[PDB]
Amino acid sequence: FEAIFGTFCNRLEWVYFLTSGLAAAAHAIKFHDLNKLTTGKMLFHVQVP
Amino acid sequence: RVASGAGLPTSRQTTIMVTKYSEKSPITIPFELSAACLTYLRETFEGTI
Repeated sequence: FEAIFGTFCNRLEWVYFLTSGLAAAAHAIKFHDLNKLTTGKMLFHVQVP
Repeated sequence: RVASGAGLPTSRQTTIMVTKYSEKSPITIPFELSAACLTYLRETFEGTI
């Protein structure tokens, strides 16, 4: 005879964005109406000393 | 796999099945005994020292 010795599939692994250190560069924001948003802006105003 | 940005081709679900095999390596030691050893093993006689 011949013998098969266990057809075990690939052992699984997982990774998330918030569990990585790269999210320290980020500030996580979920926003449901993003498709209705063209663009955003951050206006500033500083007079010089 | 991994998601990617638009204007750029993506990956695909690819099944992978790999198969390995066993080996064969017999070994042998031929030790021998003289017939006088087998004669003196079983057949005592005369009861001497």
